[PDB]
Amino acid sequence: FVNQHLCGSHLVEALYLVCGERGFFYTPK
Amino acid sequence: GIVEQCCTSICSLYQLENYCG
Repeated sequence: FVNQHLCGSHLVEALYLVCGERGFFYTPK
Repeated sequence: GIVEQCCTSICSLYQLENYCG
């Protein structure tokens, strides 16, 4: 589900699912 | 950053994991 254009809340949702307990940092710049 | 690699271009699992903790 990660090999597409992921924008906005969809990208943040992807990071949440992929990273899990590791957490993540979201920096759109 | 992540937007240029995953939103304006097609994302990858490798790119997403670059931002995990």
